Amino acid sequence: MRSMQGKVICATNDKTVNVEVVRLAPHPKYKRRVRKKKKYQAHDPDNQFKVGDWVQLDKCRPISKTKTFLAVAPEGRQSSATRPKP
Amino acid sequence: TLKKADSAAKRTRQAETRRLRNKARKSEVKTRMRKVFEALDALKKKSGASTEELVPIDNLIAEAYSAIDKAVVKGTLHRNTAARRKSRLARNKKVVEIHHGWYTPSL
Amino acid sequence: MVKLRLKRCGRKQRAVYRIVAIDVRSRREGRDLQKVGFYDPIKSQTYLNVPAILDFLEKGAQPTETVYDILKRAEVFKEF
Amino acid sequence: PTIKQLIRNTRQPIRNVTKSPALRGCPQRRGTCTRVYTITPKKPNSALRKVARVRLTSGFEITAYIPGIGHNLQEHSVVLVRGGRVKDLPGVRYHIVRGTLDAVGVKDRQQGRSKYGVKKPK
RNA sequence: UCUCAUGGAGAGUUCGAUCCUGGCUCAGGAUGAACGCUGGCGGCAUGCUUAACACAUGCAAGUCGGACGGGAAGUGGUGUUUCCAGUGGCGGACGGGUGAGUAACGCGUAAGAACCUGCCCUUGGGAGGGGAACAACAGCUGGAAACGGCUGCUAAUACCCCGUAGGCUGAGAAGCAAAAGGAGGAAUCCGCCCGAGGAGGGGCUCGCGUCUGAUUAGCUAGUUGGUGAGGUAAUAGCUUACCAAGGCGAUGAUCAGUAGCUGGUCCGAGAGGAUGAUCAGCCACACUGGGACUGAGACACGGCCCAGACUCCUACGGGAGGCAGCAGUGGGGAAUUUUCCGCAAUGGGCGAAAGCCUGACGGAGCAAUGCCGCGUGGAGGCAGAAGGCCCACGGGUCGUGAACUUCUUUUCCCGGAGAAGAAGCAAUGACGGUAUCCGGGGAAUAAGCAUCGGCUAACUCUGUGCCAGCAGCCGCGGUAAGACAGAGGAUGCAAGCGUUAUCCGGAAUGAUUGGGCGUAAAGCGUCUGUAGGUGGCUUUUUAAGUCCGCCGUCAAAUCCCAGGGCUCAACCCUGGACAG
Ligand SMILES: [Mg+2]
Ligand SMILES: [Mg+2]
Ligand SMILES: [Mg+2]
Ligand SMILES: [Mg+2]
Ligand SMILES: [Mg+2]
Ligand SMILES: [Mg+2]
Ligand SMILES: [Mg+2]
Ligand SMILES: [Mg+2]
Ligand SMILES: [Mg+2]
Ligand SMILES: [Mg+2]
Ligand SMILES: [Mg+2]
Ligand SMILES: [Mg+2]
Ligand SMILES: [Mg+2]
Ligand SMILES: [Mg+2]
Ligand SMILES: [Mg+2]
Ligand SMILES: [Mg+2]
Ligand SMILES: [Mg+2]
Ligand SMILES: [Mg+2]
Ligand SMILES: [Mg+2]
Ligand SMILES: [Mg+2]
Ligand SMILES: [Mg+2]
Ligand SMILES: [Mg+2]
Ligand SMILES: [Mg+2]
Ligand SMILES: [Mg+2]
Ligand SMILES: [Mg+2]
Ligand SMILES: [Mg+2]
Ligand SMILES: [Mg+2]
Ligand SMILES: [Mg+2]
Ligand SMILES: [Mg+2]
Ligand SMILES: [Mg+2]
Ligand SMILES: [Mg+2]
Ligand SMILES: [Mg+2]
Ligand SMILES: [Mg+2]
Ligand SMILES: [Mg+2]
Ligand SMILES: [Mg+2]
Ligand SMILES: [Mg+2]
Ligand SMILES: [Mg+2]
Ligand SMILES: [Mg+2]
Ligand SMILES: [Mg+2]
Ligand SMILES: [Mg+2]
Ligand SMILES: [Mg+2]
Ligand SMILES: [Mg+2]
Ligand SMILES: [Mg+2]
Ligand SMILES: [Mg+2]
Ligand SMILES: [Mg+2]
Ligand SMILES: [Mg+2]
Ligand SMILES: [Mg+2]
Ligand SMILES: [Mg+2]
Ligand SMILES: [Mg+2]
Ligand SMILES: [Mg+2]
Ligand SMILES: [Mg+2]
Ligand SMILES: [Mg+2]
Ligand SMILES: [Mg+2]
Ligand SMILES: [Mg+2]
Ligand SMILES: [Mg+2]
Ligand SMILES: [Mg+2]
Ligand SMILES: [Mg+2]
Ligand SMILES: [Mg+2]
Ligand SMILES: [Mg+2]
Ligand SMILES: [Mg+2]
Ligand SMILES: [Mg+2]
Ligand SMILES: [Mg+2]
Ligand SMILES: [Mg+2]
Ligand SMILES: [Mg+2]
Ligand SMILES: [Mg+2]
Ligand SMILES: [Mg+2]
Ligand SMILES: [Mg+2]
Ligand SMILES: [Mg+2]
Ligand SMILES: [Mg+2]
Ligand SMILES: [Mg+2]
Ligand SMILES: [Mg+2]
Ligand SMILES: [Mg+2]
Ligand SMILES: [Mg+2]
Ligand SMILES: [Mg+2]
Ligand SMILES: [Mg+2]
Ligand SMILES: [Mg+2]
Ligand SMILES: [Mg+2]
Ligand SMILES: [Mg+2]
Ligand SMILES: [Mg+2]
Ligand SMILES: [Mg+2]
Repeated sequence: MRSMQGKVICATNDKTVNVEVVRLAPHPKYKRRVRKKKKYQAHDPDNQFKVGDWVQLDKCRPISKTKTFLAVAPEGRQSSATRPKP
Repeated sequence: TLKKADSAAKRTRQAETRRLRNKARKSEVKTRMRKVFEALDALKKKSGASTEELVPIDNLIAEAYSAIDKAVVKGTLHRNTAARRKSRLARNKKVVEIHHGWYTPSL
Repeated sequence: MVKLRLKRCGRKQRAVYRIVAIDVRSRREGRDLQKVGFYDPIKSQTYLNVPAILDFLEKGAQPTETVYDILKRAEVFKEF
Repeated sequence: PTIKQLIRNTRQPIRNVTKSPALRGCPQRRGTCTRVYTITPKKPNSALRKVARVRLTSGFEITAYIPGIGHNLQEHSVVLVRGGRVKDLPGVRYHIVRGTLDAVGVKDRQQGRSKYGVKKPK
């Protein structure tokens, strides 16, 4: 399906990262949307990603008792690069 | 005399006899593998030239492979378990020879 | 294996079968892969949807005697 | 009131509390009378009411009302009790089914007989 | 005045009256219901919710002589044919029961990638040459039995060896691995070994959804990750050593408490609440705990081993066992059935087939447990008589009601015939001589139960006197009781009618739709401020929400719509779809 985009809370460990993914859900009864946040152990060979990074999160085989997810380069995001002003 | 429990009894006895066959076929493997590991330790530690010492080692290796597969097709083992036993032996045989000096792939 | 057989529906004394493609180890009325034929003795009602039948006979589904001979009457064994 | 506050689970129901805890989810229970005696009703209803104490199978002891006119019940009798409240007598939450087990039917009652456990007269 | 709507009811009770806030109570549905009274029939369903408490008896998994050596029944004999323990072959992992444990990827849904796979299809190649045993049997022997022990003996599709192999190990060099015959007079069939596919059945991983408790606040050290070696059918702290210090947590971790989950069911105008019997899927368990073995598949209900608890047999030395399989017994309990018939149908197992076995299933029996249908008569019947009850004694009312006269016979009774369900060779039916059909009698064989003060439809009189009693709530009852008990009369339902228990409703009474906080319950004593929520205007971008189209799926059964079949209905069957 669609992969999950998030930001990194912890880089400290080797070949891994700890991502936080925020999603909104329409709470079952009261029809307002809510932010629920979940954390993941993402496998990141090469340790390219630092803390604060905004990374896309992908699915693969189990690497550990926790990490199922491949850390993957940010998928599509709006350029924080300045644009013309006509 | 007339005996009726086919299912239970007959299957129980069969289970014994087959069990002993299986035990044999496995013991074989743990054994010949073990001799291989003794030969590999003895070679890893000392200095002989492999070209020479690999002959007894490969007689033992060929034996253990024979035991392995005989026990696959006799069917005490699952083939995919076999593959790992063999790959283990191959790996050790490859480990000692890098210590000594003949072969090292790098790219 | 996959079997094409009858599952018994309807009521006490009045019995009506569906012809179904289902794994041989599920119960007689248990869950199935596909519903195919319809059968019934008393109304003498019988008919089958043949594309499914053939697609299962092709993948190796084995019928049961009654069914076997139903497919016979409807000439599905000739096309095969 | 505030949405954000309801989403913290601010609406919780009051559960349904039974009027006859001693029955434990049953239509009737059987018990043995420990005592059979009279009590006076809360004023201004003056009379003498026929109540027994019954020790039940579910282990409880309760005080059950006995209906109709007159009765044969005495201690170590095995009766059958059912639910329902006598608004007069404080604490009395249970009746005693007449015509079953050790309670006989009311004698000579001609009307609404099923409520008292009496045969039809021929 | 097109389109949508097929839906939302109130009443009593605080006061001398009123208006309000607020509780209690009632009218309605539904049961796996129980109890009381009463009970004619048929149709389809249902039937230990409690003790996952104990179990006497009998039956619930076998089959293959066309793998094989034997011996035992006959026959005249190896021409015929049967049975039978034993080795081997597949099956006993399905089917059947239960809901104890489980707050978990267990379940529902939607994804993934590192796997396995007997039987069934599809396909590529093969099946040389030897040998060794072990039951059975024989002899000796130990045991009450259960079951054993020695020495001999033998066949095989059972074991072992060698040769060859589009496979496996490996960078390679190389190394390593298979077979089984039985039928038939032959053709040929069923098998056997190695690969490579298919479908189905399993194993794992992850998003989402998946009870109450803060008077439970910190929990975790193979714990969270990294490498090296091992292990698994496969990925993985699955294991182990070393290195690092992480992981989870006030959005509720951990701990305690309850609970199998889901299609669904019941209720609701809807939004949603409560629940998870029968029926169908998945999980878990098999006397209480733990192991593995065999095997494609089990950590195996009617298998093994051990420990424990309990029952039985014993000639005292030892053995045997596991109904939460179908019936059945005790026990607990308000409460839940026959130690039934049959493999004829469907489904399974084995077999070349003939066939054998199936307490799955198909049926019967018992029970108003529930839902649906029908009956207990139809038409006429002076307006005269007996009797009950009321009456200002005039009369009223039970009452066209009965009696009475005719018609009809579903049901009842006595005789006859008598199915489909059976499938393409005939044969083969447990149900059953049942369902249905034809004749003969004859109103003939069949109405109870609640209520009658308000809510709530239906009223008077005799008997009682704060007594006996009633009651869902208000409250009735101290001499004329429309509220007690009886009578007559009426009203409601009807083979059922009531009472109790349970759940939703009404309840806008936990409120999103849908309430409140000056005085009725309710604004922290007041600020500052962290997380969190919401946040002015204009242009652009993006497209997460949002919207529209198309596809996949959300099993079948159920609910909804449209037809069809049992004489109708309930019930069954076909087709299709909104929601979400
Ligand atoms: Mg062999
Ligand atoms: Mg026919
Ligand atoms: Mg209520
Ligand atoms: Mg007041
Ligand atoms: Mg008043
Ligand atoms: Mg109110
Ligand atoms: Mg009611
Ligand atoms: Mg009776
Ligand atoms: Mg039970
Ligand atoms: Mg027994
Ligand atoms: Mg039998
Ligand atoms: Mg024969
Ligand atoms: Mg035979
Ligand atoms: Mg054979
Ligand atoms: Mg012969
Ligand atoms: Mg035999
Ligand atoms: Mg089983
Ligand atoms: Mg089962
Ligand atoms: Mg059943
Ligand atoms: Mg899941
Ligand atoms: Mg699972
Ligand atoms: Mg979850
Ligand atoms: Mg096998
Ligand atoms: Mg050969
Ligand atoms: Mg060889
Ligand atoms: Mg022959
Ligand atoms: Mg021959
Ligand atoms: Mg639930
Ligand atoms: Mg360690
Ligand atoms: Mg439980
Ligand atoms: Mg409502
Ligand atoms: Mg049950
Ligand atoms: Mg079931
Ligand atoms: Mg038990
Ligand atoms: Mg094995
Ligand atoms: Mg298990
Ligand atoms: Mg078993
Ligand atoms: Mg058993
Ligand atoms: Mg039983
Ligand atoms: Mg009993
Ligand atoms: Mg009892
Ligand atoms: Mg029988
Ligand atoms: Mg059969
Ligand atoms: Mg059959
Ligand atoms: Mg077969
Ligand atoms: Mg049955
Ligand atoms: Mg009867
Ligand atoms: Mg009935
Ligand atoms: Mg009946
Ligand atoms: Mg009854
Ligand atoms: Mg009952
Ligand atoms: Mg008449
Ligand atoms: Mg007639
Ligand atoms: Mg025929
Ligand atoms: Mg007739
Ligand atoms: Mg009225
Ligand atoms: Mg009354
Ligand atoms: Mg009530
Ligand atoms: Mg007076
Ligand atoms: Mg007087
Ligand atoms: Mg009076
Ligand atoms: Mg008078
Ligand atoms: Mg009265
Ligand atoms: Mg009367
Ligand atoms: Mg409500
Ligand atoms: Mg509101
Ligand atoms: Mg209010
Ligand atoms: Mg005040
Ligand atoms: Mg106040
Ligand atoms: Mg203030
Ligand atoms: Mg304060
Ligand atoms: Mg502030
Ligand atoms: Mg802020
Ligand atoms: Mg903002
Ligand atoms: Mg704005
Ligand atoms: Mg469906
Ligand atoms: Mg219709
Ligand atoms: Mg019709
Ligand atoms: Mg349908
Ligand atoms: Mg949809």
